Amino acid sequence: SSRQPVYHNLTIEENIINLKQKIYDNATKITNIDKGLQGSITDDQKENLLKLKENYKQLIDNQKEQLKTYKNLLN
Repeated sequence: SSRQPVYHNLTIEENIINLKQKIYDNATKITNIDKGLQGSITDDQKENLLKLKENYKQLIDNQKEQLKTYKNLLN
């Protein structure tokens, strides 16, 4: 009534795919910020597009960390 490896793995796998979709979307977010950086923008604008870009890279950074831990867990 405790050891259920298949169950355990479907739960982890779902966590992994969802994590990968987040990384993909965050990566998308960054490529669009780049585009946004090429346009006609002030300096407050350029300033914040760069802060966001930094937040998304850090976000992606953790998620790849988690991804590692999740893959450890499997089984």
